[PDB]
Amino acid sequence: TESQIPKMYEMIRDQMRTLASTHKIPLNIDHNCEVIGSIIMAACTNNRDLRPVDKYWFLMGPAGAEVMTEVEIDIQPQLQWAKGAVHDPKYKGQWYPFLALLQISNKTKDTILWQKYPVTQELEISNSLEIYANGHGIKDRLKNSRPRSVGPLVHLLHLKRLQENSPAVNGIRKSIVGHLKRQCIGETQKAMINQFEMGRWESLSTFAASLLAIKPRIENHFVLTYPLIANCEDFAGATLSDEWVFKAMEKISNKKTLRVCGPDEKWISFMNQIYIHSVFQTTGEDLGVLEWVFGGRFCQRKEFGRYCKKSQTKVIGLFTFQYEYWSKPLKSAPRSIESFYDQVREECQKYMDLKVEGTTCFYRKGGHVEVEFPGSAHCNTYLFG
Amino acid sequence: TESQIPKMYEMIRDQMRTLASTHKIPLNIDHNCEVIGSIIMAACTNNRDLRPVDKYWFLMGPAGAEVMTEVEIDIQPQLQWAKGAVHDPKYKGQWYPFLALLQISNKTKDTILWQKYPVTQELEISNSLEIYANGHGIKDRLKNSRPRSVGPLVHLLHLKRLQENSPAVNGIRKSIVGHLKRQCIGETQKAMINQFEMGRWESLSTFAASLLAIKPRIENHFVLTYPLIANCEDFAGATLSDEWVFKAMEKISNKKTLRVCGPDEKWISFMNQIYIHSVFQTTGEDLGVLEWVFGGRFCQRKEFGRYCKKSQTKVIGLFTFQYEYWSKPLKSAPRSIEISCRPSFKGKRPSYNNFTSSFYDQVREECQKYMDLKVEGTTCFYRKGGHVEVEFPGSAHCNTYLFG
Amino acid sequence: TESQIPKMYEMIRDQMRTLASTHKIPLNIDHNCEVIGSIIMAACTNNRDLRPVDKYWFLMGPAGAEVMTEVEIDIQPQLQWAKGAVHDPKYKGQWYPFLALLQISNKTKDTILWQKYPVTQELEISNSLEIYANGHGIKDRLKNSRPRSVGPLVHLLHLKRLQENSPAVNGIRKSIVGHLKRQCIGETQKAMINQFEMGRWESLSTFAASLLAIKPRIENHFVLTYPLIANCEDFAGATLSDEWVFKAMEKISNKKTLRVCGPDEKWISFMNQIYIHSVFQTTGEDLGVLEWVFGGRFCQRKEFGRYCKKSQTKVIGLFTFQYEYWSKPLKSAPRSIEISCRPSFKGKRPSYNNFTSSFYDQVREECQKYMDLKVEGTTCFYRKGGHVEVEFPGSAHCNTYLFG
Repeated sequence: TESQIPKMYEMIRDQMRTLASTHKIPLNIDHNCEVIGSIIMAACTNNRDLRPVDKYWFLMGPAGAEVMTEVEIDIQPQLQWAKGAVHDPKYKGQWYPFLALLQISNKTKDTILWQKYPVTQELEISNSLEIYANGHGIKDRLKNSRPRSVGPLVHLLHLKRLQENSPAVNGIRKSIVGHLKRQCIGETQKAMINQFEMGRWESLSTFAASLLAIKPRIENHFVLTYPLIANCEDFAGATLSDEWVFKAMEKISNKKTLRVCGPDEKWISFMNQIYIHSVFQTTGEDLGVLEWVFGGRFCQRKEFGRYCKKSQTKVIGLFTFQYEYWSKPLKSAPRSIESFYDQVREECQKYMDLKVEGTTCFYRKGGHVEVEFPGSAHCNTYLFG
Repeated sequence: TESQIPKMYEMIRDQMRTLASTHKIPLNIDHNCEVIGSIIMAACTNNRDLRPVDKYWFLMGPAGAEVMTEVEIDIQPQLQWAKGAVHDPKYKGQWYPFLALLQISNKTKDTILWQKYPVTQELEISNSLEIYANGHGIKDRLKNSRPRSVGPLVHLLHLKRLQENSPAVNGIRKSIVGHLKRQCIGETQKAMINQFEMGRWESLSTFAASLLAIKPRIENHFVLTYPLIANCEDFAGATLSDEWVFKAMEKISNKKTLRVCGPDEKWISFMNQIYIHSVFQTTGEDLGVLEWVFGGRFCQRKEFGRYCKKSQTKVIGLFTFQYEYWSKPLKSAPRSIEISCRPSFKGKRPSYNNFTSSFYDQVREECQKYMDLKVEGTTCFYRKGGHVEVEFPGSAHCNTYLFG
Repeated sequence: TESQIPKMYEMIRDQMRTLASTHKIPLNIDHNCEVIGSIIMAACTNNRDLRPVDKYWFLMGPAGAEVMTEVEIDIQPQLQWAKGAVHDPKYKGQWYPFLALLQISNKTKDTILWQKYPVTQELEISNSLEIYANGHGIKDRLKNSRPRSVGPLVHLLHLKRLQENSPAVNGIRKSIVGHLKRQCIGETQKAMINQFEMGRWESLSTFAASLLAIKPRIENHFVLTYPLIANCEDFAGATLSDEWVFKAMEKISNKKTLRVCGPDEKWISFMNQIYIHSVFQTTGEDLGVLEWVFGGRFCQRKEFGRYCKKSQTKVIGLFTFQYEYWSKPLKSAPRSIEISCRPSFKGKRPSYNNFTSSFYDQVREECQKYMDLKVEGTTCFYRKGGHVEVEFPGSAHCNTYLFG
C-alpha cells in the first residue's frame, strides 16, 4: 500500500507542471493549480469527460499582475500519460486506491467554499451530517477501489440509489453494504444498516441520530493538494502513515511561494486553514485540536459570506502553515469501546460517555512521541459547527 | 466594470454634439437628440444599417421656432470612430457591454410613448409581463454582451424562436438559457425554464404567473439618455453605482436648457417622468416609489391618449427633474428568501436545544413563499447628497404603475 | 472516398489477426473469424457494448481438431486502436462511412441463417420485401454516416418509430426523409414518403407494393467479410469500384485455407453462396444472375431447415468459389425510367418541321412503368480479368431469389 507511495507523487507533479508550464500558467496561484488539477484529476479517472483542448479559468499575469481570463490548453500530452498508469504493474494495482484518495481531498475546497449537503438532503436527514458523507461525487470505480474512504452516507445514498435506480447490481451493493458495515463498527449499527440494504428508511433519521453518538470508522490518508503537489519538490520519503506529510507540506509553507484566491483579502486566514482541512482531511476536526495540533486558531465558515464566483475570485495572499503535533491517520473508528430503538440508543449512550478517542495517541512535531491531547478553549467550535 | 465609464461618456457626447451641430441641429430639443442619438447608436454596433446620408425628423428653428421638416445629415465621420471603437483596447473590451446598456435605455421612451408588448404576445403570456421582457430589439451581439440587462422574456423569446419551429444554434441557446437561469433566481423557475429550453410552453403561462409571484433578478445601471448626455458637461465622477447620475440629472434639470416634444402641452409632466423612467430604467416601477424618491407625482399612460407621430412632435415645454433619495442599481435579486447543532466531539458542554418540540404546486409554493415575503431589495436606499440609508416608509401611490 | 480504403483494410486485417493470435484462436474456421470480427466492429463504433475481456464461442483445435468452446480474449489492445481511429484525421472523415459499410456487410450471415424480417414486420408490410431493408441494427452514427447504404425500409422504420411516439428530432427526421427520397427515386414514391414524413401510413402497404414494383436506389460497396479479410494477403489496389475485390477474394478461395461451419455438411454449398452474398451484397440478387456470374447454382434458404445454434455449429468443409463475370457496385437505382423550332427573331424565314402531325392511381402508374422495365442495372457487367462490358442474357434460375 505504502510501498509505491513515494513514487506516485513525483510524476503526478510532473504532468501537473507540464500542463501549466506549457501554456504559461503560473503554479504559484491555488486557482491555477486547482483548475489545472481539476484537469489533472480528470485525466486520471474519467478520461472521456475532459476535452483534449479546452479553456479554463486561471490567473494570467507575471509577478503578481494576474487577472482572471479563460486560457486554452492542450491536454492531449497529459491525456496519453494518465491512461497508461491504470494497469501499469509498477503500481501493483494500487493506482485505483491512490486515485480515490486524490479525488476526495482536492474536491474538499469546492465543498468548503460552496457549502452544500447533497447526500443528507437526498437521504432526507439532518443537513449537518454531510460531514459523515465524505466521498460524494467520486467515481464508482474509485468508490469500489477505496470504499472505506468513502463515507457511509454516500454508500448509504448509493445503497439508496441502488434501490432507487441484473445480478451485477448485487455486486455493487455488496461492496456498498459490506463496506457500510465495515465503516460503522457499532454492534447495533451494523444490523441497523441491514434494513437499509432492503430499502426501508424509517431508521434513516435514526441512522441520522445514530451518527451523533457512534462515529463510523473512516479511513484517512494524508494526501497533498495540487497547489502543494506542484510546489512540493521532495517525495523521497513520501508515505501515508507518519509525519512526512506534516513536515513536507510545512516546507511549501516555509517557501511562501504559493498564493491563494478568494472574494477578498479577509479569506487569507480562512483559505490557509482550508489547506489544513483538505490535506489532512481535518475539515471535520475540532478547531481546538486544530488550534493545538497546528498552533493557530481556525476560522469557521460562518465568519465569511458566500464565496464569490470562480470567474471573479482574486489572489488574496500567500499560503502559510504551521503545526506542533500530529497523529497517525484514523484507521479504526475514533470512538472505540474495545425495543430496538432502545438498544440503538443504548449503544448510542455508550459512545457519548466515552472521553478519549484515537487508536494509540497524538504525536508531537518532529517524531512519533506520544503526546495526549490536553484540550483547548475552542471546544465545540467547528468549520460547519 | 466602471473604470471605463468616466471616459466613455466623453467621446459619446463629443460625437453626439458633432453630428447635430454640423447641420444646425439644436441640442435643446429632445426629439432632436432622440433621433440624432438613434442615428449615433446605429453606428456603434450595427454599422451596416444606418445610411451615410439620410433625412430624418428633427426640430429646426431659432429661439423656439422649431418645426417638423426633414434635413439630410452626414454620419460618415461618426462611422469611422464607432467601428474602430468596437475593438478599441482603450475600453478594455467593455464597448459592447457598455453599448448594450445604451441601446436598451434609449429605445424605452418609444415603448413608453407607443405602448407595445412584442415579446409577451409572442410568448403567449400576459401583456403586463413586458416588465420582464426588457431588452427587446437589441442586437444579438449586445444580447450576448449584456444578457443580464436584457429581460428573461426576450431571452425566453430568443429561446422560443429557437424551438418555434447547426452546432452554433446551441451556443446562442446555452447562453440564452443560462442567462434565463441567472436572471430568474427561483428554484422552481430555474428548473421550469430549462423545460422551456426543451421546447414545451404549457407552463409558459405558469411562468407568466410565476414571474408575477417570484420576481427575477434584473441587473441595472444608471445611464443617461441622448438629451441629457449632450446637456451634461461633467463626467469626472461618471460611474454606474453611486449618486453621480442622480446628481448629474439634477444639474441638467437645474440648467433647464432642454425641451421636450409631444402631441400637446399636457405631456410635459408625462415626459419629465419619462426622463426619470428612462435614465434609471424605472418604467414599470411603482408610482408611489418614484413619488417619494423624486418628490413629485408620476402620471400614467391612461391619463393621455395615443402618442402623436414622430413627424409631428412639437416643443411643449422645458425638461425638469428633481430627486430626494436614490439607491444603488439592482445587482442581486430583490426578493430573497435566503434550531439544532450537531455535537461532533468528545468535549462536552451544557446541552442546548433551540426547539421546544406537485411541480406546479412547488412553483406555487415558491410563489407562496414570495407571497409571504414582506421585504424586497438587497441592502438599502441612499439619500440625496450622500449614501445615508433611508428605508422606504411607504407612499399613497403605491401598488400603481405607469402602465398599470 | 477510395483513397483510405487500402490502409483501412490493412489495419483491419492486422487487428483481425492480432486478437486471434494473442490467444491462439485459429483463423481457418469461419465461426472464429466471424465472432472475432464482430467483437472488433463492436469495438469500432459502439465501444460501450462489448467488454474489454470476454468469452465467446470459438473453435479450439490444431489441424482440424477444433471443437466449440468459449475462449477469453483481451480486446483492450484492439479497443484502443478502434477508439483512436474514430476521429483520426488520416481518414478525411471517411472512417464513419467505412465502418458503416463494414457493419452492414458483416451483419448478414446471421440474418441469412436465422431468417427473420424485423423491419417489414415492424412496418406491418409484406415480409418478403425485407429485400429493401438493408442496414437495420447499425449504429445511429453509422446510419447517418452511410444512410444511402442503409436501405429505404430501415430509414422508413426509423421514421415510423419517430411517428409512433427538440431540434435533434427535426434533424434526424429530415435526414431520414431526405435519404428515403434519395433511395426511392419514384416521384409518387417520393410524394408518399413525404406523406409518411408528416404521417400517413395508409400508403405504407402501398409503399411495400411500390418497393416490390419500383425498385429503390441501393448504393453498394465491395467490402469483404471477417474470414476473408483475415485470409486476404493483398491490399495494394484496394478500391471500391473495380475488379480488385473480385480477384482478391477469388485468390483467397483458390487458397482454400478457410473452413465454414454449419449444422451438417450439406450446408457447404449454402455457406459458399452465403459468402458470395455477403461479399457482393447479392442476397437479394436474382439467383439466375448469380449462377451465370459465378458459374454455380445458389441454394435457397428453403432447401435447408432451421440453422442450428451457434453453440452446436460445426466445421462442414472448406470455402470454395469461382466466378466468370463482375461489375461495379450499383450507384443509382437499378430500375431507371430516365421536332419544332422556337423563333425568337422577328424576320420571316421558311418554317421547317421534323413531324408531319387519385394519388394511389399515380403510384400504381409508376409501379406499372417500372414493370415495363425489362432491363435491370445501370451500365453493364464486366468479364473477369478486366472491365469489358457484358450483359446477362438469362438463366434457368431467373426471377428466383435466396428467400424467394
